Amino acid sequence: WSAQDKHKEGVNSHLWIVNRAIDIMSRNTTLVKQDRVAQLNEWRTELENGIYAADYENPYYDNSTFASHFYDPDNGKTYIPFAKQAKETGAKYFKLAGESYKNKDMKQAFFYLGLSLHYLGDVNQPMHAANFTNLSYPQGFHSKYENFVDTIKDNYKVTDGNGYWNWKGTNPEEWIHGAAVVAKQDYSGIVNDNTKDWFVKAAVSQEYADKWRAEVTPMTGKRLMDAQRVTAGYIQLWFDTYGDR
Ligand SMILES: [Zn+2]
Ligand SMILES: [Zn+2]
Ligand SMILES: [Zn+2]
Repeated sequence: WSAQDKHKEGVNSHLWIVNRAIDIMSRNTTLVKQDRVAQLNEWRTELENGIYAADYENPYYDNSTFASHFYDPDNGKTYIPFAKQAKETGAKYFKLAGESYKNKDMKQAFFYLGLSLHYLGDVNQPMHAANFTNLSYPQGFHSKYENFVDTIKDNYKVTDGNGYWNWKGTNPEEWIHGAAVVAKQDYSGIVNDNTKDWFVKAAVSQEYADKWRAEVTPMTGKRLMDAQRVTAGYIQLWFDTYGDR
């Protein structure tokens, strides 16, 4: 997903997903300790810096190749042979974040948590779970798609407090892997012969530009909503693990 604005949801789907996930935790009145949301907000600047930094600097964006932002659950690889993938990377910052939290280093903690949330967010994007980059055919579709998502994301907010609590085990990799599995299953709802053909025609036809956007909307809504629920559960897991319990 997009992350073009550091502290604004406008063109930052990653921040939006995290924010909606936190909202889920807030709406939940039976399992969530609200002081957890209080901390996320207290250190929001760092959390957002972490979410944003993933796509703009090393080592996080892998020399502008973003290889660590992809993870195919079937072969466990990213799109570049031998490169680090989203599962191991998301887990990496999840742990570094927890370790800093225990050491009472809150800025360090939430910055790293932000990065981890970013990687978890990416595997919820079908293209990232299928190694479909902006260079994959049709090239350019990846970026155009994620930019489009920003114009409609607000129409798919989860409004209940039902996040996927304890969706997977205690290992963050299980959550990242699990999300990628579901995302990859929805891949054809975004990338198929139709959307490919229409996107190519969108170059010269406004009708086709609207046609591919329309076609991918239903699945986009599904992906966005699941991403919110999974992320909420992931955050809850983080606090349960390192929040002194
Ligand atoms: Zn992204
Ligand atoms: Zn992307
Ligand atoms: Zn990314």
